[PDB]
Parts: sequence; C-alpha cells; structure tokens
Amino acid sequence: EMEKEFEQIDKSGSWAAIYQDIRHEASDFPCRVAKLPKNKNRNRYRDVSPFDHSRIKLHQEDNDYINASLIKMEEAQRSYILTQGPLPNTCGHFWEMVWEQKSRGVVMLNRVMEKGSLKCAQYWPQKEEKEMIFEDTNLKLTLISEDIKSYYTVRQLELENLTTQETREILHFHYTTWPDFGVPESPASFLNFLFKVRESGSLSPEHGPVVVHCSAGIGRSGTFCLADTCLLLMDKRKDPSSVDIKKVLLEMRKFRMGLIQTADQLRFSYLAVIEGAKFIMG
Ligand SMILES: COC(=O)c1c(O)cccc1OCCCCNC(=O)[C@H](Cc1ccc(OC(C(=O)O)C(=O)O)cc1)NC(=O)OC(C)(C)C
Repeated sequence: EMEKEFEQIDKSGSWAAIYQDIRHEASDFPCRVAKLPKNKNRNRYRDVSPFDHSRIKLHQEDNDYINASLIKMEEAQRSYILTQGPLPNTCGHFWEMVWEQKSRGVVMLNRVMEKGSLKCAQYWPQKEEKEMIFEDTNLKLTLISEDIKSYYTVRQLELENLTTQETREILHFHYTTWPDFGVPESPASFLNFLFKVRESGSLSPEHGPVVVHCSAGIGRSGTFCLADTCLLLMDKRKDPSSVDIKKVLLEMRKFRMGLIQTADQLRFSYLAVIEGAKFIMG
C-alpha cells in the first residue's frame, strides 16, 4: 500500500530524505554527443542532457542531435520521448523528430512564458491561416482546430513532409495550469489531462512514442510519465499493491537524468498515482 507509505513519509515529514536517496541511487551514463561543442546551441540547459545510449537521433547525416530521450518501459508496455521545450533554432528539429518517430501526440506541460521569461519557443501555429514552415527540416505545420478548456487545451495539427508531400494529424495536448512555483494543489486536473491523452490513442503501441516536454523535460514531464506507467502497472499486475513508485522512477532514470526535480514533485507523483488508482480502480 503506497497510500500507507505516503502517510508515513508525511507523518514524519521525510520527503526530502526519500527524494534524496533516489537521487543518490540514480543511474549515470555518458552524454558525450550532447556536450560536443557543435551542439552547444541545441541545449536549453547546460545541466540537462540526454544519455548517449538513449538519445533520439535525427535521421540526417549532417547533425543527428536533439536533446531528447527514449524512455522505454518494458513491463508497462509503454514508451515516451522526453525532450526539452524546443529552442528558436531547434523547432524544425523538434518536428523532424515527431515525424521520424511516428508520434501521434505531443504533450506540453508548460507555458511559452513563465516567471517572466521564455521557457519554450512558440513551435506551433496559433492561427489556422498562418501555417508555419520549417525550412531547415522541410516541414509544414498547420493549426487545424483548437479546443480550449479550463485546465488544458487540445489542438489538432497537420504536419506535412514537404519532401514527400505526405501528411499526418498530430494531437497537441497542452496542460496550461501548472503553477509557476511548486506543484498543483490537487492532482485532479493533472490526472484528467493524462486520461484525455490516454483516450486520444497517442500513448498506444500502434503509434510511435508520445513526445513529452516542459522546459527541461525532466521534472513535470517526469511526473507525467511516472504516474502513467505506475497506474498502468497497477492495472496489469496480479497484485497492484506491488507497484513501487520509487523503483519505477529509478528504472526511468536509466533513460534520462533528473526525472522528478524536487521532493514536492515526488510527493505530487505519489498523490497523483494514489488518486488515479482510486478512480481507475473503483
Ligand atoms: C535536482 O536534480 C536532479 O534531480 C538531477 C539528478 O539527480 C541527476 C542529474 C541531473 C539532475 O537535474 C539537473 C538539473 C538540476 C537543477 N537545474 C535547474 O533547475 C536548471 C535546469 C532546469 C530548469 C527547469 C526544470 O524543470 C521545470 C521545467 O521544465 O519547467 C519543472 O519541472 O517544473 C529542470 C531543470 N539549470 C540551471 O539553472 O543551470 C545551472 C545549475 C548550471 C546554473
């Protein structure tokens, strides 16, 4: 019972301690490509890089680099590509990835501007009649429809490979109410957002892995994938109470560094899993 464990940590207020043990035991792998001088401008943060072994490679002989990682959860039967919010110069690369990896959905957990500064580039068109064209990767992106709700907006986008004139519908799931500081008060809306993504089919195996990002693509994005996998496991296993969130998180960190950036996010993840389990279950 993780809800029982949850209350213990809370009782003895030891979230920092537990979160810190996870950090200590977290995997550490080479990030050689990420650090090559030529890729300096392809990284938003100096301390956030994809491990070489799990990085997404762009299909181009020029420079195949993009700060993104493939998180592959074998037992859960789910995969996710966690990436940083694209930069002014990596938007074409961002959509190239979405096309090459055959992704059906893009999940955004932040706003273009937060705490007064840019956390992500405006990488999608905001008006139907103003399509965007990425000359470097030869891609055309068109806003098809938009549905603004209280805590999130879902957009329908048409992505076209100008080289082949092939097209695909991409669903943009944008969680718009994540606080500038700290974590959400209640996992309620965050969970419904996740379920809406599940419902679209974007997380299903018939499609490439969903692309997820916040600013660095490790904190909020971490919370999203950790909660989704844990719920899914509790759904699969003969004994749902055997799902250990701390171990699942560590398995994920084998594919990308720093998933879950604070003890607050860790507690929030527990909170979301526990709440989502109560609904999904009974
Ligand atoms: C806590 O650290 C870790 O867990 C960790 C680890 O265990 C092992 C390896 C790396 C690790 O983590 C690496 C990052 C440690 C803390 N670094 C920072 O805050 C920033 C980059 C950053 C920005 C926003 C964010 O998240 C937001 C978002 O995207 O909006 C969100 O989730 O809300 C996450 C990371 N770097 C920075 O200022 O440059 C410097 C510090 C160089 C000046």
